[PDB]
Amino acid sequence: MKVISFLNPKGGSGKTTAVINIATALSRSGYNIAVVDTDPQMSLTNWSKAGKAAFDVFTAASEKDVYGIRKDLADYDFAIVDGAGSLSVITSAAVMVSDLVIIPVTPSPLDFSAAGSVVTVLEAQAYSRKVEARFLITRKIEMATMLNVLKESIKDTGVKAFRTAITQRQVYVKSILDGDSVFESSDGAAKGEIEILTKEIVRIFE
Ligand SMILES: Nc1ncnc2c1ncn2[C@@H]1O[C@H](COP(=O)(O)OP(=O)(O)O)[C@@H](O)[C@H]1O
Ligand SMILES: [Mg+2]
Repeated sequence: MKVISFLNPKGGSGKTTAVINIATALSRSGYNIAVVDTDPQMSLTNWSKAGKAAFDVFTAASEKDVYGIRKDLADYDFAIVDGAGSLSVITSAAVMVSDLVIIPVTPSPLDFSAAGSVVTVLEAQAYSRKVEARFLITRKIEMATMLNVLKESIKDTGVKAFRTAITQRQVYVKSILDGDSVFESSDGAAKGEIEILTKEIVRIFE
């Protein structure tokens, strides 16, 4: 089993949106997926109350639930962790049990510092214990042609970003409100980037 966490204390960085759609993409590909919500607000948990998730959902009530992830979800192929809104104990717990940490970050030059705070935690571990990490660019508006500012900031951390960025689309907002994913919509563009993005994630473990 492999553990993937989507971490960034910054609210609205796209963690939950990414988790739902990527978890769905993985399930569609034949993987056995479990998603663990560690957010006190339980956005993902509530979303799953509609009962339309193509994967199993779990709600971490404390850091202890995150520690036992490798034992409790050993039967799954991937356990995907949806992050919280602060660099608390629950966040550190997520880092420690992860095989891969994905840092959703938008092109906002003012909000990059939040994503960088997660890198600081990751960079604290020894090389022999270093967790694999990637930036995932999210909420990128369609008219964006070249994000050199974001590129420089990312380059400065040393952590690589996925090639595929999650674009800003209302379908991402509507689907979650209906308790579904983009794979239940008619937006073929949204489904496309999520599919290619997922392939990149998989390739990391293959
Ligand atoms: N790719 C996107 N396209 C359009 N709106 C988005 C996108 N990602 C996030 N949002 C909007 O911003 C909110 C924050 O996303 P959410 O996944 O809950 O973030 P985190 O999980 O960062 O708090 C959503 O409820 C939605 O309104
Ligand atoms: Mg969230």
